[PDB]
Amino acid sequence: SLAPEDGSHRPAAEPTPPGAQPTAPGSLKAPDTRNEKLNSLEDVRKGSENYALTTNQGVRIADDQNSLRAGSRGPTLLEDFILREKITHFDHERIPERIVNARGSAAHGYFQPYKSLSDITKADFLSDPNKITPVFVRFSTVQGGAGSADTVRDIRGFATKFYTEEGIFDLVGNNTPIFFIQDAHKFPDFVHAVKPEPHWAIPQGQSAHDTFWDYVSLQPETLHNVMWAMSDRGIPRSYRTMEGFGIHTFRLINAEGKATFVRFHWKPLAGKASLVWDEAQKLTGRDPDFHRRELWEAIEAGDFPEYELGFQLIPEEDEFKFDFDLLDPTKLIPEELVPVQRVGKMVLNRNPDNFFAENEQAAFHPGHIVPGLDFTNDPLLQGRLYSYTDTQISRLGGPNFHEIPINRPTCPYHNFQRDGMHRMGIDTNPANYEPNSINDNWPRETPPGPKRGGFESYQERVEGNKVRERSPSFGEYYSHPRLFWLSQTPFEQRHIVDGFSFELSKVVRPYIRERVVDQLAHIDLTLAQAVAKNLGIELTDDQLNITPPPDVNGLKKDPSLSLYAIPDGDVKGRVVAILLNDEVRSADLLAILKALKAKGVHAKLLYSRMGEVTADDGTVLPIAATFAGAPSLTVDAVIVPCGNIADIADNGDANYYLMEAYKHLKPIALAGDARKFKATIKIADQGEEGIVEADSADGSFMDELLTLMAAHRVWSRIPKIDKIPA
Amino acid sequence: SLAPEDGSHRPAAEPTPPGAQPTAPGSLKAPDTRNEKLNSLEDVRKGSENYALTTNQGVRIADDQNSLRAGSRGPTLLEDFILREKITHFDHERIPERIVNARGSAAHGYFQPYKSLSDITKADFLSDPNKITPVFVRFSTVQGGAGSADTVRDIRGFATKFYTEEGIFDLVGNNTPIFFIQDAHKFPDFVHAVKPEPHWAIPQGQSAHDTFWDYVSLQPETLHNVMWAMSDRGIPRSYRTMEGFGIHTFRLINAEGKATFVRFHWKPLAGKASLVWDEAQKLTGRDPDFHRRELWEAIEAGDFPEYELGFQLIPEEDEFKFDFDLLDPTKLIPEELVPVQRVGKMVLNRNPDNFFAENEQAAFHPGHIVPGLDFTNDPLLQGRLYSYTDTQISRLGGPNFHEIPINRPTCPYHNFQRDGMHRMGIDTNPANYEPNSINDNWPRETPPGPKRGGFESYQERVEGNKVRERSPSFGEYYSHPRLFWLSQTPFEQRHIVDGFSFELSKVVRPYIRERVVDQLAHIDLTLAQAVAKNLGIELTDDQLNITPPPDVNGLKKDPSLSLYAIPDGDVKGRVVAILLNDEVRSADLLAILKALKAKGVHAKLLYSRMGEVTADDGTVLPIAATFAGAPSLTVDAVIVPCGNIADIADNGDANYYLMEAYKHLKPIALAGDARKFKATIKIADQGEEGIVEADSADGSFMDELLTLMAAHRVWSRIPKIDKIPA
Ligand code: HEM
Ligand code: HEM
Repeated sequence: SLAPEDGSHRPAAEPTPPGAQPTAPGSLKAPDTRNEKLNSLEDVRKGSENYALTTNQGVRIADDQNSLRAGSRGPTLLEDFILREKITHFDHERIPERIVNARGSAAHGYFQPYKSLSDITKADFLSDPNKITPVFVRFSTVQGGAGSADTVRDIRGFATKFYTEEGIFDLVGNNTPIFFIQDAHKFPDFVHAVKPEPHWAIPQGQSAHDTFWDYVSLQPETLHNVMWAMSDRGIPRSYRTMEGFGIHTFRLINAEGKATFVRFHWKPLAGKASLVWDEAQKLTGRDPDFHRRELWEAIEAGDFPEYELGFQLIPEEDEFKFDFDLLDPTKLIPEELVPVQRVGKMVLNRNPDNFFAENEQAAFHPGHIVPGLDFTNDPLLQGRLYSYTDTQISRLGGPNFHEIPINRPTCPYHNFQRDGMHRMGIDTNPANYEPNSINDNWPRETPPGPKRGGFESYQERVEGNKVRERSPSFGEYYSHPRLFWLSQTPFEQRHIVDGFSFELSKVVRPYIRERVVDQLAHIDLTLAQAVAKNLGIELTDDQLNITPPPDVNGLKKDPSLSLYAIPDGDVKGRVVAILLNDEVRSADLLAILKALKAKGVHAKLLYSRMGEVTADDGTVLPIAATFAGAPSLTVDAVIVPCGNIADIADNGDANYYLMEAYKHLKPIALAGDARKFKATIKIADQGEEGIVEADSADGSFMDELLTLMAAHRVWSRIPKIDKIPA
Repeated sequence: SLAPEDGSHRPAAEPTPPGAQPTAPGSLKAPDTRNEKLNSLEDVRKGSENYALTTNQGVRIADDQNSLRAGSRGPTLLEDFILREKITHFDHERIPERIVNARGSAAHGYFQPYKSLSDITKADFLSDPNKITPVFVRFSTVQGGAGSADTVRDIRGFATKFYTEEGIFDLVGNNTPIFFIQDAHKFPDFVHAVKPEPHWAIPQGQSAHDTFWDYVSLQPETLHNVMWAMSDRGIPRSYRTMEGFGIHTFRLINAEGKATFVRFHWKPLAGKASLVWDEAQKLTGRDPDFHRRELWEAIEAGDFPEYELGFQLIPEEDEFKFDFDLLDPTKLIPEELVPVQRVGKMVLNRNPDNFFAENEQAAFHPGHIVPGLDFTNDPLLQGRLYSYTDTQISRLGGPNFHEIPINRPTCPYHNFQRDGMHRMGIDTNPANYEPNSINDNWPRETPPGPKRGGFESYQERVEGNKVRERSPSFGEYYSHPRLFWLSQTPFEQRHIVDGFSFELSKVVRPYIRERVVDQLAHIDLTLAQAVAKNLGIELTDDQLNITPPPDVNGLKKDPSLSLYAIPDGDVKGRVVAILLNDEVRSADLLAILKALKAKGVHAKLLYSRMGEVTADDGTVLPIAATFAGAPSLTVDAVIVPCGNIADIADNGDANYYLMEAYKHLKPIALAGDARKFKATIKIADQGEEGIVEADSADGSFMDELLTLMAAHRVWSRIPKIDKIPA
């Protein structure tokens, strides 16, 4: 029952490209990657090699293949304590998944600021460019269960736990800069509406159903984040290629006591990139684990996800200077009005060891702040402060969830709290209360001050009556949707129109569709008309005369709201499919791989069967996957080298592979006789931008391909794809 | 007054076809469909129309849109108890999902036996053909989470709770007649191997990964159920079109105390029908809820799932008369050797009201037997008896899960058990122990007898030493795999080969694929060579010389092991896509739609946009979905009527619709100018079997199409689908 002779069961503990080795727990793949938090988990890491198999009480097991029975065909005996312990632990494996964001993928890394921020905040983790803060990040979808698919259309969660020297700070954000609703009291309404409908629990991972669009049509506050969801923001290529936002306005407090309003941003250093809808939806079927896999593999390859932290900063005296309320989380602050100041860089550089222990049990909370940070009255933030504490007690089984290893602070913690289910800490303090004399009052309160001080809330002025009332300043719902719409490129606008049209086609009750279209007519007539036409709906004269909402503080657009208007492409860590034949021209392949390797782009070698093929020069080429097994959905570009093209010329899967990649706007490159495939994608002989072609794969061919890949997708091909049957 | 004035928000309370009306809770869709269990749930059903919104304490709420704050832009106040109750209930909505079979879809129904089985069992529910037993049935996949996809390749669970007059009997079976392992002590091993891998929690809903095939390769007892899983059995078309089996040998006990060995069968009255792999995998992307949806809609349409319960019965004296052990759950009993005796009929005729409350909380247990039934020493069954009790106490929150409405017996239950979390029953008995005099010893024990007697175990002789030892009678692993293989049609054998080949290609460590292939060579050389060829592996001369395993009691095949070898087609409840154009020939459509209606086959009218088109004669045709919105994966056949074909002839989606349906072996029917689509699928001029074509949709056009549909798929097409890039 043993390992192969050749040690091929065990992956190399060295960075390797996706597919080259079986993936492995982080501490075994990258044992020399350390930080303070990863080190501190060492008390609970358990190995296995050379150890005897035992019960949980330490008793060695002789026979782990059989129950104890009276004779070998007899009844199982109740005294089999080994069987019952093993079955009981199995029987009790599951815990409640998260009520939202149950589907998520996490990794370890570190953060450091570029320069001390002491002028605007006394937060210790921002005080020194050479003081490094361990982090654990979990990225997530929102709607679906923990076993749902990665590449659904949904908002994404982006939660970062900072293990600072002055306490855990969790920054619990999303990949769009606003939320659907204004006041936390409506959260259960909204989430019930987007989640599977309660009679039949359908659909998973999708807003494309009646109840979501019903709530939307009756709650126009939702429309801004709905625009972002229906755009390609809702289908990121990778967690590495999306933006992050805290959404709410928070405060920074400096040593002088000055408060500055702040909104938090993460910039992906790999650039912004999203799938297209047909590709994203098909990919939930071909690989429901695509984003989880891609994140794990990037870290195993050395393509560490990196993000830049950035702050939009607004002085206290400028609180009311915009035509939107800063405390309204359905409103974004355009970068054109308030730029993002770069603050520091976060690098995710190691995977967990056990997904359940570290990812499933991690607990983040936006209420987890530190001195130098504070809240505001944002009525959605205010309610979140209550919710995460409450849900985690039942999800994680009691109030000692901070003792679960992943959640533990790395800085000191001491207090008079005691007991609770699964209490780990054995307190020796003779006192469990303060004030006490019997322990000289330790642990003691600490006055606030410039560093290492106790937490004190900023003394904000509160004046008003106890009311359940939405601020009048929050009652404007169309101008930000329209700013977003106007800031998208034409192809991005088309994909938005296609998102609304596809989703509303799945709404069974037609008046719900009509009411949503009426809401679109309040944002932009061109958008409303394009959706209406796809739905066979005709706008009335009144609808055509709805006056468009005002510009946002004179802005007619802000290109930072577009994924693509401003190029920010980075090809490192992207992947190319190379479609092999049984007599590959080894000169083509040499040049291809050399150029890819120079830019940090990975390759997957594909064929019509598994095993190996032999190139013209005797080189044996191992096959990663079949054309069916690793579809074009899972790669960024396709390259077909010369060789014996007749081997694959009439293979349906190989032809379809090119048709699918072509449809989904990916760069394709064809060398030598592979150019015969130009017929399948049915498109000229002078060639076309987006298809690289040459007698062979030279320097120039690869440079062209690599340039297209830096632009992510071939948008100019869009008019050509409605004709292809794929 | 948010409801539309025309009342179109509310589905009609009468049977309607899939897509015609919004779906609804069962008691609102079908209020007149009643049984004793459904009636008994009336005490906990809660309505809503005309009632005030309240807290859970009954306090009316005035403003469910806002939190209580100090000023309309101020902080939220801790005194907002309305907000806190609503968010707390929300925060605590989730419970742990089931450890296996977390993904499942359920319905209410009723069972009746065909005749009294008093001669072989004193079970009350089988005593009288006029005795109706309410049932609740849940069908499930096994590996994936509750939010994973339906049409994965997996075993399916088929669990039936019989609410009998002498106790709940749960028949907790699968859709194949054997299990992967022999002894319950290995269940955590096997389940851990198939489930997502522990470092990264990948893959969901798939056995296509290293750990599963590592375990299979080291445990040849698994091979028989592995053959079933790799066959089209692993991908059923519908829960309505798969077989059910209790797997284990149990006993029936009659009034005279005679024991008869029994294995339980469910026969689907709708026939056996499965998907093909590329279809199944893509459908997990296009509609991960396809089986759940299909079940619910069948019941809403009146296409009630019906199954015939059947027994294979073996006299006690015949225990040792087979080449295989009756207590070995990796062995099936061939129907050629022991026929299934028809026992009664089960009809599922009403959906749940609330999925969580009825489906998610339902608890089934194979240990829930009734007098007239008993267990055997099958060492897998023996361990199951321990596990379900134990898991349900954590899953459902305590020992009073039998008081959760869906789980309650409809017969009396009284005993001395008290307390426990969530105790609903208020016991008035002065006594909580027996024997007692202070309540005259009530409730009292009941002697066993012919009817209404207490449970007494059959007095089976036990003789042996206490051993953890597998019976040598269980040590044979290849003959049942071979009998299965040899019983499959040539196309089924091909789909088995492709299943192994596809799955093994995703195993990253090659030696593992090699080891599986070796195991295949012990089953059947043709099978092993064909998988080997697809994996680029050459068998050794030793491998080529392995002698096949013996026949199973002289049988070299049993056709009842095939899905298709014996026609059992049933078209009622199936569905056809009809591809519209903007001037449909209304005569073809009247004939098409009435032909389908007469046989109970549903239609979905499809186009390039939503809304309406107008037929040649002015008939308005309402559009159900777009070509991309409702892909050929979701239908059984496709019909293209004549009209203005030019409207859709260049539509890539409309052409691809036919390609996809063609590839997946579905019947396609083309009327008049729709025959121009023959070129998209490469159909010869003189036609081919599996494509119905005529000048018009009259005469025998619809009969021929319906004949194809009764045979499910056009298997003869398999060699043709190899070209076609789809
Ligand atoms: C700006 C709007 C919000 C954002 C950006 C957001 C973000 C997130 C994220 C990223 C997670 C997952 C953390 C993880 O990976 O474990 C999460 C979980 C959760 N959120 Fe929020 N959220 C928002 C609004 C709300 C509201 C209004 C409430 C309720 C008042 C709420 C309650 C919850 C709950 C109960 C969890 C599960 C936490 C756990 O089980 O540990 N969220 N949220
Ligand atoms: C012939 C073999 C088996 C069959 C046919 C089978 C069938 C099933 C089915 C259909 C379910 C889902 C019931 C539902 O819909 O809620 C289930 C659940 C479950 N099974 Fe089995 N099973 C088998 C073997 C085992 C074994 C050997 C064990 C452990 C010793 C086991 C432990 C469990 C557990 C813990 C659950 C979850 C039950 C709950 O949470 O209510 N099963 N089984």
